[PDB]
Amino acid sequence: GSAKRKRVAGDLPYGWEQETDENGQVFFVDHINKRTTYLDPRLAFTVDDNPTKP
Repeated sequence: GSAKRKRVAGDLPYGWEQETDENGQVFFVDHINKRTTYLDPRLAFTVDDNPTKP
């Protein structure tokens, strides 16, 4: 289903927020570097742990 009751599952990487635009197109925006992207950032962007890695 749409799961439109709780925004918790573990979909996007840490930092990324799931929002929707005025066209009803879903988009993701990271709040670390602060980039809004209308594409899914899980393709080649696999999270390797979550340490202080530069």
